[PDB]
Amino acid sequence: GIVLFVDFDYFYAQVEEVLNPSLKGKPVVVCVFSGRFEDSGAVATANYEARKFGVKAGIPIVEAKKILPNAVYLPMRKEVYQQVSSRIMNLLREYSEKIEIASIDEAYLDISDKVRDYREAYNLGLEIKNKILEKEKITVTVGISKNKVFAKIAADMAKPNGIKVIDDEEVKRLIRELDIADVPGIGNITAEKLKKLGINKLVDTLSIEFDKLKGMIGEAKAKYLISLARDEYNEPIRTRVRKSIGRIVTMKRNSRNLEEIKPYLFRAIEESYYKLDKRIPKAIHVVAVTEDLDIVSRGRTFPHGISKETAYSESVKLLQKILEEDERKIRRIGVRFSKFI
DNA sequence: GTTGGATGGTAGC
DNA sequence: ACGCTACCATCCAACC
Ligand SMILES: Nc1nc2c(ncn2[C@H]2C[C@H](O)[C@@H](COP(=O)(O)OP(=O)(O)OP(=O)(O)O)O2)c(=O)[nH]1
Ligand SMILES: *Nc1ccc2c(c1)Cc1ccccc1-2
Ligand SMILES: [Ca+2]
Ligand SMILES: [Ca+2]
Ligand SMILES: [Ca+2]
Repeated sequence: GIVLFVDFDYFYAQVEEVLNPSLKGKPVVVCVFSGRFEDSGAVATANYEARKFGVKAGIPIVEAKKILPNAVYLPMRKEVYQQVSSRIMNLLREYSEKIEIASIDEAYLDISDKVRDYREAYNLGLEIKNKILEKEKITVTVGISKNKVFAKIAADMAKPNGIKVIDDEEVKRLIRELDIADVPGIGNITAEKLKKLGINKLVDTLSIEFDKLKGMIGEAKAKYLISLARDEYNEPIRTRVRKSIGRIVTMKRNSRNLEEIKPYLFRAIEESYYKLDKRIPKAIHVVAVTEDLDIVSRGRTFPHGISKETAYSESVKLLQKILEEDERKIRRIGVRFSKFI
């Protein structure tokens, strides 16, 4: 079995470069008015002409400007990047029908029935990289291996404008050689739980007994890491389907006043209910982001679908429930809909 | 105590 | 990403 993972290089900035080639060779930074940094926003993506100097995703814009004060700072236009992406996914479909859209710029492909071995796979990659650049003028990185996870690590090693195959041997090498942290699904929090307890490779997970690993990172991550180290990881390429649609809005000032908050909450409903686009949810959750930036939520599932009026009415009840059960002022209010009929 | 689903949260991306 | 998925401990209703 063979998996090909495509990852679009610095996607949003790249798209902006395409929609405006004058920007090529200039440092380009795509900004978001993101969580922590509600003064000047944060870097969503930067091109390599900006990354070279350390301007990377998630750093505050106030810090970017200290590095590249003459760079181009662009508002992020997600709707544009979504279109372009979908056109690329279509191009990927013409190579394999078995595809898994992991995110706006990431897709897995099962190419087992398209190639005979890794030599031929590399060339398909080259063809794919060639097609995207041709049709969308976007450099992408291609990762090829025997499974999704390793295909992904491959692309991580070759970023940007790269291509890599991790053969069956190197897979065995990486199970012994690679830092556990660089495995997909392992972030800062989980790695601490592993680095503290002497687990730095995948192979280390075969040593430790299952229950103490379960009661530390969970049944899922445990089975997942065991499976990888044991070289038995065999997860099929499946179609992802949207499972929830939500929206969060920031208020002018922190509050606990229901009448002051209601309008922002209704804004969230209108906007997320519009997005449902013919889908009928059975669950509704209201989130509050509090003044200290902690996240709280109250939801309900119905034996039937939620009409926009039920959404309005239940929402108020859910936000009342938050207001009774949490003493903190609220900074952001939001809603999400799930369990579609 | 068990089973299925629901809840409010964690973690990663 | 102020958006989303998967997961988890716990809760809940109902129970031969
Ligand atoms: N809407 C939104 N998308 C974001 C934000 N930050 C990052 N993203 C998107 C753009 C990126 O493709 C991706 C960031 O994490 P990734 O590691 O998956 O990006 P990746 O290394 O694959 O390449 P990319 O960052 O272009 O260079 O998610 C944000 O604040 N808001
Ligand atoms: N980005 C984002 C948007 C909406 C929501 C989250 C993240 C988490 C959450 C939880 C409950 C309702 C809505 C949201
Ligand atoms: Ca990317
Ligand atoms: Ca990405
Ligand atoms: Ca990691």
